[PDB]
Amino acid sequence: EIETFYKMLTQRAEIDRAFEEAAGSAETLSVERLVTFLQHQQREEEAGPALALSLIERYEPSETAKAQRQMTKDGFLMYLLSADGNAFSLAHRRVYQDMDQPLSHYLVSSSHNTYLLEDQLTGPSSTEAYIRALCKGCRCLELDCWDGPNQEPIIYHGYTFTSKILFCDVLRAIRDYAFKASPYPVILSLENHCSLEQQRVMARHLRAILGPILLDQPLDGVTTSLPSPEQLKGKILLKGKKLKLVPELSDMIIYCKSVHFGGFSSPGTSGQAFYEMASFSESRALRLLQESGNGFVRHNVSCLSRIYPAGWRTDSSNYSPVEMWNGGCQIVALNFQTPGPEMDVYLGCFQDNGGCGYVLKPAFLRDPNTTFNSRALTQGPWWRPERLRVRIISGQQLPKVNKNKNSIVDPKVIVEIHGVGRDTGSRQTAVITNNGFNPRWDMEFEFEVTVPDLALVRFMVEDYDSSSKNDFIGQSTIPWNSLKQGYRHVHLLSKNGDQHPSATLFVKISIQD
Ligand SMILES: [Ca+2]
Ligand SMILES: [Ca+2]
Ligand SMILES: [Ca+2]
Repeated sequence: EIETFYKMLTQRAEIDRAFEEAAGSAETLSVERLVTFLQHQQREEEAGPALALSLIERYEPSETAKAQRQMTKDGFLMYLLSADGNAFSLAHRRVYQDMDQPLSHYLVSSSHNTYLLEDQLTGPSSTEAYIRALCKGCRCLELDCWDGPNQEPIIYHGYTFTSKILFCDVLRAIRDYAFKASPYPVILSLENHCSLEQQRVMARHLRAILGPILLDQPLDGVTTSLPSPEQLKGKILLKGKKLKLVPELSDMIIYCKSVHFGGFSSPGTSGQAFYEMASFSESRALRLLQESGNGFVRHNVSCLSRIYPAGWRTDSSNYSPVEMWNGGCQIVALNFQTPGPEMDVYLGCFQDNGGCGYVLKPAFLRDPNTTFNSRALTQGPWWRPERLRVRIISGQQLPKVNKNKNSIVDPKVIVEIHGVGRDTGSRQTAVITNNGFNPRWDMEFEFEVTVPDLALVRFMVEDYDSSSKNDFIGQSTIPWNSLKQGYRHVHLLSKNGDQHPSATLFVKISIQD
């Protein structure tokens, strides 16, 4: 019993099968067989005895097998549950991209009205809000500055009842957390409503608090393009109106001059200067993407564009970033405080490249001459259809949706494709009843993705409810090129982006041309 139970409760057939196929008759996996697994099934490209041997040295529990360069089923499972068995590429979980191109070539993690913790009309404001966003890797923050008592400028949502905080307090928080998550540059969007005196106080604080982190002069040689994330490493740069406005502030604006959208052009004309940044509401951006997709795209090659949520989103709800990234828009600001598929996709995108907050755009979106238009797809380097097969095998220890300690989840899995319009899809598995510990679906979906370079694959788990709305149990979003193949475990995150230590999905992912 105690053994026959212990094992059964802790037993995974799909794992057994997988080890069997890989190992066959043998009770162990020899390095040669592991390597075959790594290549045949996991499609590792660095697949070779070196990889295999590191896997064993890293994950093999048995001293005998370890020393004798073999992998036991136990070590097989350990590997599969590790960062190396993660569906989200371990290699991409460290900065690995070209960090030397101009800012306009990267998608940049950006926050909207960063100071807010809740809604846009009466909820609270707090430095905490800035701390959290920064800890989530956010690079672009927003400060809405108004005159406050005692000549101390405050921050809050103009014309609302949102609670207030101090501009100075905000600056210290930023100073303290700016680089905790990434070494790359932080951009502070100043929406100045301050009188002239308080503006001067602002400038004083900036200088005093930020000190040398503050970038108050052009980089030497930075002349025809924005500098690179590398060039601005460890800096904080200001975005705002540049000469109503005191010079103290105005002169601190270097590469991010707030500007009204002129139009897209081509030459050293209207389509703003590289050091000029235009903003667009969700609505306006969509329209422009709808009508001048390629113009916008091309514009974004050398220019930074900021998008922000529509005014009706007083609940701090978010729009989908993907639709904007597809246009090359880099500073796509979202309400970082609001849980949802939108932020899920957002942080999934930015977990890439070591979560540094700057993700290099695909080449075709860095080509000032592309004829790309996600909206009107034609032949080009971006067209590269892939057949993605995803098998949702089983789930392990799905978190209790917090809904009575005597109820058991009735989980189902939704798999979605996010990317250019034609590629978007969603599929769902059946519901397993009263099983969150080890539900088994063994269901497979297949998707055709034409522009993988702009896609993300999202796994969502829900607690099915007949009588009501299904509770969100966990989720994981993986950018196409970070999606690992073979047998892998998807590590589920909560609504707030937190890691769920033991909540996983075991899947098999195949990508083919
Ligand atoms: Ca704002
Ligand atoms: Ca139930
Ligand atoms: Ca239910």
